[PDB]
Amino acid sequence: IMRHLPYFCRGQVVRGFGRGSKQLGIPTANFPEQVVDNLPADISTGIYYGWASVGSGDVHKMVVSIGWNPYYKNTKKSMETHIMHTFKEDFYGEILNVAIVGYLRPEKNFDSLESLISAIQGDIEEAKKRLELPEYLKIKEDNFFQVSK
Ligand SMILES: Cc1cc2nc3c(=O)[nH]c(=O)nc-3n(C[C@H](O)[C@H](O)[C@H](O)COP(=O)(O)O)c2cc1C
Ligand SMILES: Nc1ncnc2c1ncn2[C@@H]1O[C@H](COP(=O)(O)OP(=O)(O)O)[C@@H](O)[C@H]1O
Ligand SMILES: [Mg+2]
Repeated sequence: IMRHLPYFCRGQVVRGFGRGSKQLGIPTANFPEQVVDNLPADISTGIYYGWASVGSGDVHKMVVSIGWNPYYKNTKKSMETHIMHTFKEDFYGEILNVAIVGYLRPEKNFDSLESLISAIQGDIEEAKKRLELPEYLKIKEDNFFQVSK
């Protein structure tokens, strides 16, 4: 009902299970439990696409997962952002600025690491396309991000 995205929020980038880069070749920046549990109720668990900036850096496209990761069966709900951008160094401890702008699909279980990697890869592409809609690109100019720098 709060599908009145975009939804903005900032979170400190903290350690996850060490699975993204290591198992999937897809790192995700993880938010602290306090940020996740304080998310608006209307935000469903699932996979979204949107914008993000690390610190006072530039805004880039991204996909973010909000849930329990059915494949790994996590106990605590998480919020993980994968930015479609190549960074030279890791940014643990930095503040990640985020704008969730659209819903892609819900979290799923898979029969193999391969199937999951492939689905995630799929979200990234779909995201790459949808974020081009001008209505969405404007979001990238929102004051919320101008203040980041
Ligand atoms: C766009 C995207 C889609 C995802 N979809 C699923 C999913 O459908 N099922 C699932 O179990 N985990 C999903 N994940 C979460 C990953 O399983 C998780 O980020 C990965 O295991 C790394 O965890 P970590 O950051 O603690 O190392 C998704 C993550 C991203 C970024
Ligand atoms: N494009 C990116 N998107 C998200 N994180 C990135 C990216 N590039 C580098 N990183 C680094 O990788 C980390 C996440 O990697 P991951 O393997 O999921 O480890 P973790 O389980 O500790 O979050 C981020 O905290 C960040 O420091
Ligand atoms: Mg991660």
